[PDB]
Amino acid sequence: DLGKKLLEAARAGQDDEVRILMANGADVNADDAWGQTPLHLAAQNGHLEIVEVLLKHDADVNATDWVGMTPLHLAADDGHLEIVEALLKYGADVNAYDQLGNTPLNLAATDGHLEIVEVLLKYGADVNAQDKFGKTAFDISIDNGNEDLAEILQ
Amino acid sequence: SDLGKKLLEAARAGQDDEVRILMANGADVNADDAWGQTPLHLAAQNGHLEIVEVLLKHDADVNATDWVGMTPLHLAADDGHLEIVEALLKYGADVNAYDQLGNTPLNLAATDGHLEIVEVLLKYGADVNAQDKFGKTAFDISIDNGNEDLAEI
Amino acid sequence: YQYNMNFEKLGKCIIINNKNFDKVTGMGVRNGTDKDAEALFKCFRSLGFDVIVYNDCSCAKMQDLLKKASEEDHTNAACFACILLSHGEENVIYGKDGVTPIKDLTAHFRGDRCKTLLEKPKLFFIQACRGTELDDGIQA
Amino acid sequence: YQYNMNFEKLGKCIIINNKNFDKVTGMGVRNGTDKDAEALFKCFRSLGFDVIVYNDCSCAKMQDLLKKASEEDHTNAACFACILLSHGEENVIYGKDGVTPIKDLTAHFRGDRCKTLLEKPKLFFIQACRGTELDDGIQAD
Amino acid sequence: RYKIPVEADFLFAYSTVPGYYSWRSPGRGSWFVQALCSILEEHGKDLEIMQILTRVNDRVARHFESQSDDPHFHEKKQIPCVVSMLTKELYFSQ
Amino acid sequence: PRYKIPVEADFLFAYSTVPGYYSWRSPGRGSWFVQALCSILEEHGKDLEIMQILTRVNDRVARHFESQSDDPHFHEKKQIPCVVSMLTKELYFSQ
Repeated sequence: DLGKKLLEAARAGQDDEVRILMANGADVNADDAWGQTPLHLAAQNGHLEIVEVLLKHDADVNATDWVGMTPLHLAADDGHLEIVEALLKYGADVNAYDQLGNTPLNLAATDGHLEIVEVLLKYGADVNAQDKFGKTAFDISIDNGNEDLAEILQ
Repeated sequence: SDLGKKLLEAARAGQDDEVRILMANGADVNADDAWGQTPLHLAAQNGHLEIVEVLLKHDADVNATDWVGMTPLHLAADDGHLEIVEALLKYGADVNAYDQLGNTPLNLAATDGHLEIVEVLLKYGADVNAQDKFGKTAFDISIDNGNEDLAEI
Repeated sequence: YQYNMNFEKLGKCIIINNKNFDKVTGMGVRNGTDKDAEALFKCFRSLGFDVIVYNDCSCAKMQDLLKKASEEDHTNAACFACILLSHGEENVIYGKDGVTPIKDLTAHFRGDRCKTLLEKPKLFFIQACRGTELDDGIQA
Repeated sequence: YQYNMNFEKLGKCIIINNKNFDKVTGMGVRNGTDKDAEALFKCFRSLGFDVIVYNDCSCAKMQDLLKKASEEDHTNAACFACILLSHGEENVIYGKDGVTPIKDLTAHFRGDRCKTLLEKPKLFFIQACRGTELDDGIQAD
Repeated sequence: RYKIPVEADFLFAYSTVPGYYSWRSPGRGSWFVQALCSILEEHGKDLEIMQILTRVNDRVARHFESQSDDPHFHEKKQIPCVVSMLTKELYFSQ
Repeated sequence: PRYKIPVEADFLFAYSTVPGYYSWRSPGRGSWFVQALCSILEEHGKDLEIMQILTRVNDRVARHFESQSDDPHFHEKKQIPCVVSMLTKELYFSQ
């Protein structure tokens, strides 16, 4: 119930409300029916300062939802550079596979997010990770004709 | 009229006694339903010979046409009611009536192989050259259905 | 929230009862369909419909009838109903001599083509196969 | 004569909001679809569904999500809902990378394939073109 | 001034879903028609068209199951299929 | 002991448009169908049966929307949604 308001405040990006709910003892690791946490919802909707307040308040950085996605999965997918960095600084599993065969590196490669790819590589992203179709980060970059990214992945 | 309606239903269902009673009571013999079918149409179609005859004796319009121009003879010829066909012809049914779909009694009868009906229709002057919507005469129809006896006549 | 029923007539209902099929089609007899047509004739008449039944229609005849039905004056009817009883395949129904697209039959009743039924319910009840798949069912 | 609603949860509702499409498909942006997805998120949440929204899904990602959604345990749910917002053609819907049959998506929820939704309503709301025909309309004169 | 979609105000009551067989008893008539008449006789003047066709769906689904000495055709099931482009509620109340 | 359920039973498909047709969407307001659906659900979602709702949706889409375009081909067009039900009971969203 306090958790529900926290989930919604995070999805919303209601910073002040999030801080109030934290102060009132809301469970930072509360999860909804799809197994998504406030960290999932903030990370996905680009709410950096909420992501950071959640992280500093011991949110499970590697919480997985109903299809095995972590907050890093969602952030990499949506192109949130600073959030990806924030997640990684708190020990996000850089090479985590969700139940759909996605890794953060491959998600970022797919959508052409160069800076994110570079940060993931810096944190030890596995360049040999196979998407369900047997495609790696590099393979995906060529098929999309993104040659600058292909260069980075070498 | 409620009585006109009861006569229509009595005639379709083959209620002989009910038909005579309604007539004696002044029911309109030429009562019409929403599709333009008369008691004569309904009796003729469903093989009710004695009802057809009682209606005929009470001056039913033998050549009444319904919503698609079909007469009681069309309906009788199609369904193979030989005796009904004759009763209708004896009361002056138009042997060569075209409905709005291009049907003639002869062509209807030829299609289903009703040999005796064809012969009666011929006797009453049916046009052997009449063409259906696809240009076929009674003869063309008899071949396509493999009816070798009908082809002979 | 309700279709206006304040009309002289509920409306017309035409039933196409196809039982026997030309040998060329390879289709068998539809036993039991006469009972269907008779039960439907009674139900629909009881509701208030003026019902008429046509047996064993070729494709051309079904087409002409539905077209002609759409050209009747429905000003004083609340709605219209058509019932088709025949063999069928996907999107099509059998006349006695072959198949015709169901959409061709219903097209005559579109708002721009059938003005006296505009804003009135046009009902089609269709008893026919729509392909060869069988539902094996499942137990709870 | 009524579906049993005496369950812990009304149920799950998954929304696929496809707005942006790969250059290879040649399909344009579906502006306004974000408002659709947000308004639907609110309405369906208000009814009692637990709602989730996935944006810009490939065909494979749509297939997998729906398959996965069918593999959830719906024992304590009254029903299930899916909302698809995308470009479309006859019998078919667009992922970001191409077209997929609508029937492939719903197939996972068939009675023999999804036991915990058996005898429960399975609802699919589909906002997509189904061909190129235009309704010119007609005036009531 | 107001136009009506030309495709508006139709309802299609199919005996079965697309791609499927539709079952008929040689002695009793088709499953769908049997169920439809049964419902209409009992409720035709009381219920809205969608309540009627829904009870028809239920009747066909629950109370019919094919019988055949051909294992391929034995113990099969059926569900009808209502397609509505109706814009109002329909009661047969005239 | 025996009753089977058809594997195709208990689905409902609420299509924004009829087979073969375009489905209209306002770039600023969203799709005609979704606009209408949310509007009806907000007002009646917890009171009416699912088919009552979708029928009002049909009516709302049919009467209150009409396309606008400088392209004569796309101007002043109409839409009707399309409900396909294999449901076997009445559905109220009630709890």
